[PDB]
Amino acid sequence: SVNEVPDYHEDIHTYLREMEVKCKPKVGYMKKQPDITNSMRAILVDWLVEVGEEYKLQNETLHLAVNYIDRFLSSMSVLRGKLQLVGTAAMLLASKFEEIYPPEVAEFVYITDDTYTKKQVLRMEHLVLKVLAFDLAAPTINQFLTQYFLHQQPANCKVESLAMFLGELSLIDADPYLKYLPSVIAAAAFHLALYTVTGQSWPESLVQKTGYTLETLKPCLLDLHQTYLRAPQHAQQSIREKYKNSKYHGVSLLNPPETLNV
Amino acid sequence: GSMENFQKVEKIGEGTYGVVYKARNKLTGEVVALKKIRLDTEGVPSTAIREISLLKELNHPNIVKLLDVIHTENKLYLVFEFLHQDLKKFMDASALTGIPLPLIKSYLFQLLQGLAFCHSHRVLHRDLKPQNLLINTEGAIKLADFGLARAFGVPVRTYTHEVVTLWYRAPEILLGCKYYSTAVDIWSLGCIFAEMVTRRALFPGDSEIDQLFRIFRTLGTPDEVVWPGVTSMPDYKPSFPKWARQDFSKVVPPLDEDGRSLLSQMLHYDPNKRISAKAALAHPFFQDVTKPVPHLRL
Ligand SMILES: COc1ccnc2[nH]cc(-c3ccnc(N)n3)c12
Ligand SMILES: [Mg+2]
Repeated sequence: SVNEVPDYHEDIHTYLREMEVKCKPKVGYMKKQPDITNSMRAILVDWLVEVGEEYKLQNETLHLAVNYIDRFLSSMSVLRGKLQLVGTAAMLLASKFEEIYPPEVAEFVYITDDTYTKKQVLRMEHLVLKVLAFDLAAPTINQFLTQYFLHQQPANCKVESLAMFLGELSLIDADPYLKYLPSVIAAAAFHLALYTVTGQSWPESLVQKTGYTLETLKPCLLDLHQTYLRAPQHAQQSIREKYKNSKYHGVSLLNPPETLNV
Repeated sequence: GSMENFQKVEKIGEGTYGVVYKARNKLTGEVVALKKIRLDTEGVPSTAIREISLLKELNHPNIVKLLDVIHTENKLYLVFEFLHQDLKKFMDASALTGIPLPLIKSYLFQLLQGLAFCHSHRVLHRDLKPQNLLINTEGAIKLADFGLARAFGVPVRTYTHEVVTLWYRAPEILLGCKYYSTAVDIWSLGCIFAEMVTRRALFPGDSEIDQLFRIFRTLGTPDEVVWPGVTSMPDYKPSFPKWARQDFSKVVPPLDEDGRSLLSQMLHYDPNKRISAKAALAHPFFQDVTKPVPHLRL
């Protein structure tokens, strides 16, 4: 039906494929940051997951915020004591763009444990907007996933929730996932979820839609499979905790496959 | 830039937003509209964030052009192309003669082009009403004011329930559907099509229930045959009166067979069956469409 916009689906997918390239963060930016590391970024993104949980934000909002952060850090050097300010402002902006009822600015001041003032959060909001030139309508892993889900025969909630879980795990680790586009991470996450739950693979209908095949997805899939296998041992755990919830069908309790047999 | 290059001419609009000025670029001569957005105690308004991000992406002849953003400590100015009038004022000026058919047809065709472009770029407008449709002296009409717009995903999620100015608001919003989609903007354009022909609002309700009852009196109270699932909608009531559907030629009597056909497809109850902007462009109503200038001085 119209909720799946049959007359525009293909146009939209094509437009998102153009925009994701335009909205892509610079892959090698962390090496150019003198004061911050992949580990510090991981801690930040894990905190943002907890924030999204506390205020019951859309997963889309979280994905947008990470996009804004990585793009901001692609051109702006930030000291370690200011990274959380960038993150808080990014999440505020993401909420304003995406949420029906975004949290108040004071609620964003509060969740930083008063590390920052309202004045600082608002000034950072302005700076982020300037650096990003107000270009906030960025494609996310989730915007591709929800389209890919329409290709299931039939729809399976465990598959959908598991794919979201995997896409979210990829947000934490700039190495390797900065090198992959959202549409590609989404494709690998969807295949890996489908395989884990049903034993089935990336369908021919999605090859038709995306031009991606298992061969072209292999690099990301190998990375994602390893992340999935290592998830219980990762220093950051907020996504696994989050995905134990019935809201996401407890999918983080599912066991990853030992091999992919590609 | 900018700013020191603009000479303000006069106030031309207001909203909340929001005030709009006509200005001229002192160096290039370009005439612009300056939409001023006042800042602060929650920082930059989500309506401004959405309008700017979306309008920056949307470059189309039938979509108002955002030229620049002047972003400073206390003020935000959006610099737009200037247009001479809105469709509501034009309808008012066209009392006694009406709007010539070739112009109604040209305007609808252009509105559909602008809308199909939004929908193809995953944007819902959500406030299509004559006041937000701007016209120039060369015969263009353009969608404006994207403060109420939203970038959607596929399939859609639940978005703000408001939404859309009451007279132009689709029955699926009025009945509280969990999901609404591109069809809501087509409903509004259907209302505007009728309004261009008659110069009066098709469904001028004063509350949500009155709005619904006015729609039902015109198009019939919808049942499970016309609109599968309607009786199960959150705000549907089995006690709704059951009005018969009118002879559709009585809704807008001066409209021809092809016009009536298109209007009926834009006002289809079932959002799944309602015509898309993209499909409407190929409707036989537009077989002889041209783009004449407005018949009146703006
Ligand atoms: C009263 O508004 C105008 C009058 C003349 N020309 C205009 N050009 C653009 C505007 C306009 C106003 C409000 N929102 C948006 N997006 N655009 C406008
Ligand atoms: Mg570094």
